[PDB]
Order: sequence, then structure tokens, then C-alpha cells
Amino acid sequence: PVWSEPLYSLRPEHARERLQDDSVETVTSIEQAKVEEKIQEVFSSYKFNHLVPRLVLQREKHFHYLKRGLRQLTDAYECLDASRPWLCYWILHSLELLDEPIPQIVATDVCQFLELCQSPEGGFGGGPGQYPHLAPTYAAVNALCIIGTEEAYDIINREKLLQYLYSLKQPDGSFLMHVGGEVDVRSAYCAASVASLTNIITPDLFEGTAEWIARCQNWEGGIGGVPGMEAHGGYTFCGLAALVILKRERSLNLKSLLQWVTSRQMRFEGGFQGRCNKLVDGCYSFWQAGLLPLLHRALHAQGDPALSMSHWMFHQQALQEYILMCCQCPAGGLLDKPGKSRDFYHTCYCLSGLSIAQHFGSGAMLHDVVLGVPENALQPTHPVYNIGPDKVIQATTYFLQKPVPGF
Amino acid sequence: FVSLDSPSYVLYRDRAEWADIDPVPQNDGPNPVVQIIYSDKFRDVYDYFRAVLQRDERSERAFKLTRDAIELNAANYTVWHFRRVLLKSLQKDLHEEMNYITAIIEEQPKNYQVWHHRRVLVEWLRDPSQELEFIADILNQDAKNYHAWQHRQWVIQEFKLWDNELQYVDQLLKEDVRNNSVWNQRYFVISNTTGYNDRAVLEREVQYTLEMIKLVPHNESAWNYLKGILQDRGLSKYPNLLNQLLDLQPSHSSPYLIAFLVDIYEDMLENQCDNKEDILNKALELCEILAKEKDTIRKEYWRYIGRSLQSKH
Ligand SMILES: N#Cc1ccc2cc1Oc1ccc3cccc(c3c1)N1CC[C@@H](NCc3cncn3C2)C1=O
Ligand SMILES: CC(C)=CCC/C(C)=C/CC/C(C)=C/COP(=O)(O)OP(=O)(O)O
Ligand SMILES: OC[C@H]1O[C@@](CO)(O[C@H]2O[C@H](CO)[C@@H](O)[C@H](O)[C@H]2O)[C@@H](O)[C@@H]1O
Ligand SMILES: [Zn+2]
Repeated sequence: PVWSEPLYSLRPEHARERLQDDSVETVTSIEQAKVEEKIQEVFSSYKFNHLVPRLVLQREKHFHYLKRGLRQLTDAYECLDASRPWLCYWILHSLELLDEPIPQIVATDVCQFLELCQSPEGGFGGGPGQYPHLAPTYAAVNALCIIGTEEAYDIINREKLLQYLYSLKQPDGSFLMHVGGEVDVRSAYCAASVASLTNIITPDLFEGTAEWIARCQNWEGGIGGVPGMEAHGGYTFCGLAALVILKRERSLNLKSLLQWVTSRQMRFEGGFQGRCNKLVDGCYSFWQAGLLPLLHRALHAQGDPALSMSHWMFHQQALQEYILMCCQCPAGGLLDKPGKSRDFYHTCYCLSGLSIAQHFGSGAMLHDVVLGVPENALQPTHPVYNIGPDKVIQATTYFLQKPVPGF
Repeated sequence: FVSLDSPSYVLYRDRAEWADIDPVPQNDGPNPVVQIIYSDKFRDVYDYFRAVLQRDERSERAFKLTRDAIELNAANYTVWHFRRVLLKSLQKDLHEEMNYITAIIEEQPKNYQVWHHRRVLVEWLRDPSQELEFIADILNQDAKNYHAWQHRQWVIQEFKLWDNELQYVDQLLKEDVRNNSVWNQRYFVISNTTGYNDRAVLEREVQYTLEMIKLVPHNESAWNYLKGILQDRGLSKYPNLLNQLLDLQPSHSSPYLIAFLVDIYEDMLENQCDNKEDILNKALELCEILAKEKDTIRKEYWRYIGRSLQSKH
């Protein structure tokens, strides 16, 4: 019947996926077991013996939460006073995924605000008058591209942006996050993302970058913040997405990376963890799961004859079940895991990940798997930039009509 | 002098020693978005921070002001940068600053700015004498803090402090053998000291790891480390490992062991092994077992491996 939809997480055999601590308890197993116990309770609340109602994405609640945050916030957000362009991006992208229109007035206001965040030396800062930083720069550019109007596009001072990127480029191929700032793979991705979107890439800008990123891939197969460090979904997404932009994915061992990321999906929870032996978290629905469409594209480019033509290489259904059943705040907004409070960051990435899990696309092949009521279907998102594919094409097309600053 | 929560704290707009400079309000535009309704104390400090920054005032009062700005928002990298400019201009005692950053990190260990500030200080002083102990204290509170481990690797590598890190690794693995950050540090230490080409070292590591696996069969980190130290040369280059794992299958089985067997067969087929057909059949049977029963969450991956194997052999 159409009113009942069996769930992977509710199958009787699913109970066998519970943690086996081998009777050896450590802080790690204890914490993992606590999360699993809570998740099982949640899973069970969606099952009524043989009756399993379709899962529902609470669109309207999320919309109202997002709409409100786009204008004002309590002092509880003072901790994000240096990341306001991020708030703009997370909220606009969530609304975009939910196919919620952005009023022209709101759009122009966002544009004006981001213009105030733009530094005369190039790039964007966390707020008006703050020094530029690659993180909010990445967010500001993505936000402007989501709006996608000529007004939004023209706010970006491309000449200064390129000069700014140059001012952060290190001889070993890496980038500083900001002047006198720290270095890790996030910088390479932030730089590659904004430079490719705005068409300001020069032949020497990323010289050595691909090699530096490859040095960040470690024995685990994933990528760490810097060479030598532990593999993490966040840095792995940044590293591979940056390489895809640079068309240098082959610099990595794609086999060990693929096996590593697929191993990051939790057999019981269905969601993804950020690194081996740590906890499941809704935001990794994007950082980790987003690596599969990137890997698919990379392998497809090499002519891999074994690639699927209908599914990503992760459990699409299980991820949707984790997000829909465990990551939605009843009052609107999404989150890390049951018991955590909602925030715009998790709302953005949980939704971004849900969209990736619902939509497969390779070549002319398109295969959707929308769990629950059909209204759950979200707008697609680009795996590299994490903004609508339509937004990427429109922005790149617009900027490609402009010359690279100073050539 | 006085902290933001101290009973005698006075807003900067009320301080006589600050009356000579006008505060600079933050301009969010006529129709603000993502507008944070700051507390009176928060806005007060930042209105003056903006004034000193805009004035590029390298002063002691400006220096003390950054401390308050930091307490209000330790993630404000602009304040941190300006504070470092002041440390330089005012020729401040860096050891005193180290004591400051030590307390700051203890309070907010999951923050990029605080760890970078500490690294800059250590670089300026060329003094790593307090690092390993300080980091150890942070890790004693959260054994997986990413910034802490990253800072540790930098210090060790930059100042060549490799001598006692393997002992440190062994102690933490004893406390929690599932701590993936520690297995990572283990690889970091060995690869940068003796390396893994020394067969005596590799044997020691394989034996150590196999022992940890027998103790905790379902701990993924040990399995991942085992594959990690053998993958570059090729899993099929270690014939005895296959036999040993094969004997454990009936008992200490698990998706990790089964998956490891597939990884071995994969490499074997890649190296023109004998009984190609037999190996391929074994590998395909295991891929099916993993996809259908033992590791269903990764069914798509295992189906892909099955198809890849057939396309190649
Ligand atoms: N850069 C970075 C980074 C470092 C650590 C995490 C996630 C990260 O991804 C991002 C990306 C951009 C961000 C911009 C402003 C604040 C952020 C960001 C986190 N933080 C810090 C506290 C936090 N929360 C932490 C958190 C929540 N879920 C996973 N994490 C780990 C959270 O939103
Ligand atoms: C563009 C951009 C800025 C991307 C950021 C990507 C990203 C998510 C990086 C995470 C890095 C990190 C230090 C994780 C540890 O935090 P943790 O210990 O709190 O989390 P954990 O327990 O899940 O590992
Ligand atoms: O996933 C292993 C894979 O990563 C590379 C880099 O692309 O090397 C990493 O892992 C090695 C251990 O397997 C380390 O020696 C090296 O330092 C680290 O960068 C590839 O060479 C390897 O196949
Ligand atoms: Zn999260």
C-alpha cells in the first residue's frame, strides 16, 4: 500500500548491526553505544508493527526557521560574529534546496550586506570592517551565486580577489586561510571554489596545489588537514573537491579513498561519522556522502566499466532514514544527532546531504530515490560547490564573459 | 586588569582613559540581514576595537582591549591578528603571552585561531619546551582533539622531538585502543623515524596490530592500520597473512576480516597469481556475502567491487 513504506533501519536483521564491543570497553565504545541506544529508540518510534507511515521532511517548519534567521539573531550568535557570510550561505542554500523563493528585497539586502563585508584588499571578511578570510570569502561567493542576479555577481571585486588569493599562496602549493593565518586543506578548496566560479584562475595560481593536497591523503585513504594528519570527512571533501576543480583527481589513490569514505557510513545509524571510531553526525551527510558523486565523476572520466548507472556508492536509503528520523528538530531546523540543538550549519548540510542521497546523475542517466512522501524531494545540489547546479552554470557562464584580471 | 565577568568591570564607553577616542559603530547597512542582537557589553568592546583598528593604534590599552574582544568571541581572527601586531610593536613578553594562550586553549580547545596563535608564539620564541606537556593535558581531556594532534605533529617535526612519542602512543592505545587519532600518530612517528622499509620494524608492527585485533576483533582502527602499513607494497606480497587471517575467519570473523580477504584477493589477481579462476570465485563469493549479509550498508560498494573484479580478471 502507498501509505506504508518499509524501512531499512526497521528490518529485524538491522538489530544485528549494533556495536559489538568484544567485551572490552573504552571511552570510544561507551560513547558509540550510548548514541546507538538513543537512535534505536528513535527508529522504533516510527514503526507500528507492520504499519510504517511514510517519512516526512518538515519543510514548512524549516522554512520559517530559515526565514527568521536571515534577518535577525539573538546574542546566542555572537560566537558567529566573524562568520556572518556563512549564515547567509547556509540559510540561502537551505532555502534553495527547499525550493523556497527568495524575495527580491531580501536578495538585494543580502547583496548590500556582503558588499559591506568585502575587503578593499580583496576577499570577504566575517563582517563589516573585518579582515578578509578564505572561509567567509567562500561563503560570500556561494551566497551571491545562489542569488544569481547581475547585481549579486557584480558585487565581487574580481581584480582584488585574485590579488588576495596570490597574497595567501605558499611556495609548497598550500594557501593560508588569511594573512598571518593557519594553513590546512580548507584553504585550497575555498580558493579553488571562488576562483573557478568567478573565472580568475591563472596558470600559476594553483601551481603545486594538487601535489600538496595529495600529500594530505594518508594511510587511511582519506585526507587530513595537513600532511601527516588523521583522515577527516571535512578535509577529504575539501581536498577532492579542490582537485576536481583543478582536474587533478588522479593525483590521489582513488581506490583507498573510496574504501575509506564508504567505511564512514555507520552500519547501525545509517548516517556518516567524520573519522574512524568517532560519532555519527548529520552534517557529514554532505561532507562524506558528497564524496561519492565526486568519486563517481572521477572514475567515470577514467572509463571505469564497473560504475553503477543508477546509484551512488553508499546506502542512499539508510542516509535518508537517519536524516529524516533523527536529524529534524520538531520546531524547524536540522541537527547533528538526537539530543543536540538545531543550528543553521547542520540545517544546511543535513539538507545538502539529503539531496545528494535522493538524486543520482551521470551522463544522461538520472535515477531518483525519494524516501517518504514525494514532497520530500529537494532541489539538486552541485557536489563540488554545494549550491544549485543551475546556479553554478549561470555564474560560470556569466564570469567566463569577463577576462581573468590582468590576464 | 579586569575581566568581562568581574564585578568591577566597566564598559569602555565609561572609562576615562578611553574618553579621548570615539567608538566606531559597525555599519550593517540600512536593511541588515543575519543581524546579531549583541549584548551591551559585546557591542561596547567591539565599537572600541573597531576604533583602535581603524586608527591602527599600537598601544597598551589597545592590547588589553583585544583580551576582552577575544573573550567575547575567540573565533574573531581579526582581533587575534591585531593582537599579534601589538605583541610585536609593544615588544610584549612572549612567555607571558604563552601563559595567556595556555589558559585560553584550555577553555576553548576546539578553535582554529587559538592554536594558530600558540604556534606563532612558539615559532617566534623558537621554544617548544612546554608543548608536549601542554598538548598532553589537552588530550587528557579530549583524546581526539584534532587541533591538538595537529599541533603536536608540527612541534615534533619542526623541533625534532621524536624520542618519546612512540611511548606516548603506546600509553594512549592502552587507555583506548579504538582511538583512531593515536593509530594515526603511530604511523606518523614510525614513518618519520625508522620508516616501514625495515623488515624488522614492519614485522613488529604487524605482530602488534594482529595482537590488538585478537584482543578487540571489531575495532576498525587496528584493521585499517594493518592495511595501511601493507597496502603500498601490495597485500598479496604477504602470503602468510592470508593464511593466518583464513584460520581466524571461522572464529574471530567479522566484516573487517572478510573485507580484508577481498582486499588481498584483489591485489593477488592484480599480480598474476596462480589459480586465477579460484581466487576470483572466492573474491566474488565474499563480495556477495558482504553485500547481502555481513556489510549490507556498503552493498553498492561491494557490488561495484564484484563488477570491477570481473571487468579486470
Ligand atoms: N572549518 C571547520 C570545521 C571544524 C570542525 C567541524 C566542522 C567544521 O566545518 C565548519 C565550516 C564552516 C564554519 C563556519 C563558522 C562556524 C563553524 C564552521 C564549521 N563551526 C565551528 C564550530 C562548529 N561546530 C563544529 C561541528 C559540527 N559538526 C561538525 N563539526 C566539526 C561550527 O558549526
Ligand atoms: C569549506 C570548509 C571551511 C570546510 C570545512 C570542512 C570540515 C567539516 C572540516 C572538519 C575538520 C575538523 C577539525 C574536525 C574535527 O572536529 P570534531 O572533533 O568536533 O568533529 P568529529 O568528532 O565529528 O571529528
Ligand atoms: O591512501 C594511501 C595512498 O595515499 C598516498 C597519497 O596519495 O600516500 C599516503 O599514505 C601512505 C601510506 O599508505 C604514506 O606513506 C604517505 O605519506 C601518505 O601521503 C599514496 O601514496 C597511497 O597509495
Ligand atoms: Zn556536525
